[PDB]
Amino acid sequence: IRWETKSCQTASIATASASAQARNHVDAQVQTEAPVPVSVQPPSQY
Amino acid sequence: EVEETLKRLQSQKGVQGIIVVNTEGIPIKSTMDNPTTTQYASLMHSFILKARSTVRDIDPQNDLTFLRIRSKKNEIMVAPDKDYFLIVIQNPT
Repeated sequence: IRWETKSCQTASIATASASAQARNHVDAQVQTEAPVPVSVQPPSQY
Repeated sequence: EVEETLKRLQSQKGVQGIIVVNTEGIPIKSTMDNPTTTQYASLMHSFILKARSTVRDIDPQNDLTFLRIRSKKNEIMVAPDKDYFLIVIQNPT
């Protein structure tokens, strides 16, 4: 005959943002040098 | 001795210059102007390497014996050797 009223509640939760990324690239530039440290005719005496 | 023989060759009516290429395309003696001295020495060094390889490729038991190049302007002859070759240029006219 005794009806008791009760109130229930569950705990809340917490989320968080995040990200993923594959490997990254970057540019590059090269110029080949053309040095010619060469004389005309060295008179050798080997 | 050899200096006189080179002059002797130079005196020949055909010969227009002599270059003694020693250090892998860098000459040590020349009877020509500086631009030509280096021009011929360098270019012919590259070529003779090709010519000697060509002989080894066409037959694996032979080396170069001689090469001749002819052109409208002039003609160039080279012979191979153990250490280094020699360039002679003539006027075919």
